[PDB]
Amino acid sequence: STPIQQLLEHFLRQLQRKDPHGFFAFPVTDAIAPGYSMIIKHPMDFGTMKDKIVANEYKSVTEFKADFKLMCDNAMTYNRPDTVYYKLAKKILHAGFKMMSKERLLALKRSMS
Ligand SMILES: Cc1cc(=O)n(C)c2cc(N3CCCCC3=O)ccc12
Repeated sequence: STPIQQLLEHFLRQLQRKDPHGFFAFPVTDAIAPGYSMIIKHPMDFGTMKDKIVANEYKSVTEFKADFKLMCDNAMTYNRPDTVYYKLAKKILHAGFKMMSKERLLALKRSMS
């Protein structure tokens, strides 16, 4: 397991600790979410992000963050604002973007010299 993959698995673990109920752990199916696959044409979830890390498909933290943003944005698109899904997506988006902020990654870069 390479250096980049370790870093990504670390970010991924900290994000998933924000979702104790595993709402975002796996893909949303039309059977639990009517109309989901028509409303959300670019689905994403933490399981898929795990798989992509395992398959070494991420070239950068930017790419991992884009997937995480996608996941959150989907939940805020599909679900009404009074729902647990919308609220948790909104909270975790902002928290995960602080965690993986440009300035924090610069700090990390510094330390990796
Ligand atoms: C209805 C619905 C909307 C939504 O945005 N999300 C993220 C959902 C997620 C679930 N899932 C999918 C598998 C992980 C466990 C879970 O609660 C189940 C239902 C939903």
